[PDB]
Amino acid sequence: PGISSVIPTVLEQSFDNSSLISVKELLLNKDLIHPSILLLTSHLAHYKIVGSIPRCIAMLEVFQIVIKDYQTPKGTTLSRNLTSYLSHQIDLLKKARPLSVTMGNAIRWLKQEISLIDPSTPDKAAKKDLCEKIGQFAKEKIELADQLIIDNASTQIEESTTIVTYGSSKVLTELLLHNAISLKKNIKVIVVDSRPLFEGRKMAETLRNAGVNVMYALITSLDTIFNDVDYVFLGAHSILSNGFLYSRAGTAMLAMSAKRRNIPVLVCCESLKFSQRVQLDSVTFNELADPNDLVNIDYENPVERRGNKGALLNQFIKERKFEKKKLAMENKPKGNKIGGKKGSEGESKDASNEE
Amino acid sequence: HPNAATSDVNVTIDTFVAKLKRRQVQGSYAIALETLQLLMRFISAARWNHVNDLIEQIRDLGNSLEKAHPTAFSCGNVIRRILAVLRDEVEEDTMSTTVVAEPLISSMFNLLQKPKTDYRQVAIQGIKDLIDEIKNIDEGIQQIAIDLIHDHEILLTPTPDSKTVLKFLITARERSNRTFTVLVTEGFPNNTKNAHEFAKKLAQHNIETLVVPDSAVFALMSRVGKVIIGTKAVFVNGGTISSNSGVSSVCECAREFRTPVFAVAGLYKLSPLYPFDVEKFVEFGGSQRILPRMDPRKRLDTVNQITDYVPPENIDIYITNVGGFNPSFIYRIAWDNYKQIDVHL
Amino acid sequence: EDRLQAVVLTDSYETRFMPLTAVKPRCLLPLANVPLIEYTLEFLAKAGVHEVFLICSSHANQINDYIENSKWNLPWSPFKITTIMSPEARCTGDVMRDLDNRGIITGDFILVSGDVLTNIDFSKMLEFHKKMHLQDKDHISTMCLSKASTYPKTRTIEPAAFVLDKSTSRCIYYQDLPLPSSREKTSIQIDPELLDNVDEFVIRNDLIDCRIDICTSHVPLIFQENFDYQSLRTDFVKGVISSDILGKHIYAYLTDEYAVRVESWQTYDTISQDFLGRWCYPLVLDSNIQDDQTYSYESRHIYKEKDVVLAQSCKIGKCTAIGSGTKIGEGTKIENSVIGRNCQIGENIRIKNSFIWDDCIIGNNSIIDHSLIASNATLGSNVRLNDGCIIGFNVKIDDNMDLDRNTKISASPQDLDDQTLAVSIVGDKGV
Amino acid sequence: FNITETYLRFLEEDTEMTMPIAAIEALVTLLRIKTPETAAEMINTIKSSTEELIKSIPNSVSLRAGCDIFMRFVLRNLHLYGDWENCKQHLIENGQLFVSRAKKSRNKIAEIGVDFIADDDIILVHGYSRAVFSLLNHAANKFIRFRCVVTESRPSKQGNQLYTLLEQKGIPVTLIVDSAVGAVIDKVDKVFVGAEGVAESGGIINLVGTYSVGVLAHNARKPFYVVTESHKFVRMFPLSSDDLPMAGPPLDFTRRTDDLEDALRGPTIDYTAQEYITALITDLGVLTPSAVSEELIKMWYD
Repeated sequence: PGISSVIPTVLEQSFDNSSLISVKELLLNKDLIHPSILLLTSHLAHYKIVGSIPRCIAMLEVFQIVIKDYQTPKGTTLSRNLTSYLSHQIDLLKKARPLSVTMGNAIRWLKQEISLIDPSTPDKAAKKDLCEKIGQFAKEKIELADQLIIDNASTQIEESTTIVTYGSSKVLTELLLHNAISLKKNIKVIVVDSRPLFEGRKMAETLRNAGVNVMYALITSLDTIFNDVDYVFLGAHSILSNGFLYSRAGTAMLAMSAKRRNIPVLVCCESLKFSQRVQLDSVTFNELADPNDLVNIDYENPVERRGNKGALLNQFIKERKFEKKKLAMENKPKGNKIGGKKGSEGESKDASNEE
Repeated sequence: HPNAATSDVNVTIDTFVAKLKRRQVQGSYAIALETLQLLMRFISAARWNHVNDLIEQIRDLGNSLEKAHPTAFSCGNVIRRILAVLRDEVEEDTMSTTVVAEPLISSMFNLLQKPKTDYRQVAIQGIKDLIDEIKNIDEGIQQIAIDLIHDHEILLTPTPDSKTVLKFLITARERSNRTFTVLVTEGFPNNTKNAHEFAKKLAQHNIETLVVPDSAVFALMSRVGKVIIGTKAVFVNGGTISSNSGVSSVCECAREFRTPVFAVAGLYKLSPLYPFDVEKFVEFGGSQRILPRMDPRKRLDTVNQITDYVPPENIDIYITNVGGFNPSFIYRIAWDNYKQIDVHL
Repeated sequence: EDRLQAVVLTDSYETRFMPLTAVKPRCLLPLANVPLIEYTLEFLAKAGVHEVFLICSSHANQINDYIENSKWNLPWSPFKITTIMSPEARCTGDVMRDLDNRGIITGDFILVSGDVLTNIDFSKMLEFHKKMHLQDKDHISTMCLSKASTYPKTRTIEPAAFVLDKSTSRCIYYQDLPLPSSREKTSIQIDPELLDNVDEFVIRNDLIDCRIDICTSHVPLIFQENFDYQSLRTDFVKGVISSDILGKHIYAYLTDEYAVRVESWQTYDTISQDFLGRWCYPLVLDSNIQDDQTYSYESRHIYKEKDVVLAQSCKIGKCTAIGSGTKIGEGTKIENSVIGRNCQIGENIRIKNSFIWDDCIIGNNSIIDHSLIASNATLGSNVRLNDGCIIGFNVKIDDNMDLDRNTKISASPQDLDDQTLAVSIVGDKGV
Repeated sequence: FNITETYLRFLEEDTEMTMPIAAIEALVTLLRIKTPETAAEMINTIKSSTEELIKSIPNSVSLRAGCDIFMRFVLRNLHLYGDWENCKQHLIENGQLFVSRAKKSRNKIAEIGVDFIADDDIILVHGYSRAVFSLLNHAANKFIRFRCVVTESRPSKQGNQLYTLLEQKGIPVTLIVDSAVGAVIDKVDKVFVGAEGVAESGGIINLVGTYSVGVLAHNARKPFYVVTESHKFVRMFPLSSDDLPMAGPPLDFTRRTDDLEDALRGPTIDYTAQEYITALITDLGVLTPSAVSEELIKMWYD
């Protein structure tokens, strides 16, 4: 069935809103789960590349594989044990890593498609049309929509400009790659990074592989790099009903500085990224991770040192707690580039009612 | 003036110069102690008989010392401190050799009205008093500082590097009537090791320790009671140069959330110099500690800086051995210890 | 543990730098507007040297005069410099026998071939040398090594492969390979005499040579005994390993931090770019070691000394350094390039990845890309240069001149094209 | 037949019939001659004439916005798959009906937007618009007490023009310079501003000093107004504080001169963010912030 309860590190006096636990190394499980799910859960547990956008694309493709592998039983119909099996997938995904908003909209789309198709049509004729529709759905809402974001941003950015970024957002990597190659401008790109994940490092590496003038920096040193900077792009995860920017770690700090130092913040987003859940502070619902990623002393992810820190459980109160997903304040960002072209974050939910 | 005259008699000049340039000497407190012992050796060994020739020679020695190392403000201040102690006793001595000198208070306005002894012994004792002052600052801080922080209040701390601030925090935790939660920003490229030792010493005394990544500062600012700075050097306008990394953003984060900012310092740490530009005063770090491999470092031009500056717009109190002062007043505390001429050496 | 004497191998890698070393010596040349010897001497002072030796023969008078002017002739210095004068151009083995005949070597001495800039603390090295000397009696010399830039695909001049112990860190084999530049040889033959004595064999090519040595009193006696050995690495180390005297050991030291010996032009270019960057944390221009230096750090890795004069509306790049008493005209682009002290620069000049030493005048409307200029040499108007184009001393290039890739110019007024006098072989001129 | 020439003919005319509504009336006249039945022959030549109009523009935004609304209405005509003749006749007629709608909207606003000016309130007015002055005149017609402060706007000396047009009514005034405009926000009850354009975000496209007014008022906590006719909406999103469509200079720095000729150059059109506007007034009800964007989403259907 799975492993539940018994967690590493202290329960903590401050910040205990979410689960801090889960299965990394495979021991005691059901022998019916599709291995492509088991691969993705093992991926997302210790992932370095993904950040909101790519997670759903992989989740869709895994689902497409499952349907292609799905053969309808002779006794039980198509809508009998499928939805239970999908619920087992999501529960295993939840155990590995808390889901994104875009993942939820995908599940909601899939559950709508199950109800749409009645058990009367032949099995091979059904799944052939289904995967074709999902492919077209992923083409429209992601790939084509992404291209629409590309060209919307293209008109907005001035010739020969300096851009500071953060994260590992798929949309922005392709944005800057488009700027360097197709448009041919003088784009100075500065990338910032945190401690838990070297997301920006990977982005800078990929930008270097394209051949871009790249500076690479950290949160600690900003009042030096800014004093240069024009437009700041932020990797969206979810924009809520109010218009608060729920995104990764070192995002809000950058957002504040940019608002203070004249030239503002811009955000690229998808029409699938918007939710209806609302909050106002970072404490509300945080994506907490185990302090195992913060054990390492600088430089790289695997170093293995006999350093200063090591104990967490036996130590009399030593909460080395880090967070992953934060909230930028409402007023600070200015532009959102989506499927429906443009709109300020003050407007926010003009897409949720438009559907 | 060169070191050609002071070579066989005074050797320790050049060993301190060597300690600065290669950074063998560490922490402003230690730099001050060395310069004190330098001036101790200068008076004890030299022969002068004349006073004005002596003072101007000391001025040139201090000028060369600050040119040898720009981040050694504690070096520059200690010399300037003794210079003024000298100058007052000379002005007192000249009044007796000639023969109201007491208008109201101890003012300024040097642009208005015009103008053997135990002077050397006073110079000796003047060094001794400076040492004892640097030896005991904590006693003068704790009587002003441990009056401002309350129970169930959360304290966020950039710069865990300061020996001064940690010892101030431990004296407050000694009081069983006072309870506080400590958040500590890591300061990745430099402070990391020091921040981890800071978190260890807080757990050693059993104080609620919370280690914070430099990204998460915003994600907590709504919950923060107070902000405390472990500064290295304090200035005329109020502002501070602190012991490395992740302070400026934290102070910017505090001001936006209107969270109070505290600073713990000494008068020897306090400087009469003015920071007209941060560009000159701040020292930059080594990018080697960020990213490995040199063939990608052709394209990876990484930026890292040690010392961090805070403008006076953020901090509100500078609790010293004397007392608590506002940034809009700290200049007077400075002029009470250093003269106007004793700036441009 | 105290009292340490050092010997510096100068007059060693001359003419390895092809267009230069004609009038002035090898080590006089500036890396960052300051002589290469000064870096080495700073390394000596940080290590803790009490007595300094130097090997000068070719252009020895200019070396001796530079030491006279140096900061170490003055009495307060921790070390005193004594120069060894030998016959013109000889191998390292010949100098070793000369020094043993004179007999000044006491206990543990230091030998450095070439000039090396490193941020690595030597106090740790001395301790581990002494700890390993106390392990067994017949132990000889110490070698330094540092980790390379992941893959040494651009590094062709130093193809040294090292076989090392995991437990004792003893070197087993040294081998040079033409591999990527000349695809001819593939094979490497290793002696199987030390198979079960070591067991934990580790073969690496991903290590940079340093040629910095801590040596015992045995070394000069061995050189006189075996006078067939000319080199100190290629034949000597291999000779020591391959049962010359049974039971004798030599060290190999691994260090994570930056340590690169200067040898070639394109290695020199990388080290210089590393110095402009913050690779060598202590060794930075702003600290000022030569005392006359007044460099100040500016954000985005831009270095400026005191008395820097610059025209308005001019753009500066990344990892750049400009000397004192320097004037620049309008419309100038300075990107990843070093310009020396007292250098006057004209107008509308685009510079990328290039090099200019002290006291150089550049004519108006000229583009210079990844190419080097020596001291007291003048560039004319309309000058276009390509990658790896090294220009010699006092070379006056006249107006309207175009030069392609790797066009080296001679410093002495022999066999290669372009000389020192006006219109350098664009119309036959030159002595 | 020309469209730029028809717009140039309005010299001594203007007022009531607004600049964009005269450009829309010029668009309808060009449409009705060369057969509006063909959607291939006509719409492409309409697009070329708008492109020629944009190329002839020196410093105007609203003409580009007014074309869009026209286009939209034309496309919406035959949305019901109606007779290709009755739908055409309704399209040609909606040209004179469009200009007649500028009258009806002004009749609506001047009775709605007089409510904001309360009993005895000192007003500081900046950026002259036909809607804001129509509020000011029809409040004097309502016999209500209000004081007025003139701002010295510098595009083509607009402050003096505004001052003279206030004199022809019977309302006490005095000249205040835009430099000293900070020293007035304590004796002024409310600040009114007429717009040249309203953003997709909710910000404003305006004259030679309006952002400066917006910020100072935000500091002084005194209200900041936008009053206009509902046709000045473009699908425009100025990302930064200094980015706008221009035919002239985006801040030029000139060389050393002695005769004194090259000097004036400064940002003649400036943007202000959404936060600075307290209230907005149009004929489309009483609405301010996201309302503008909703309108634009409703039009563009995207």
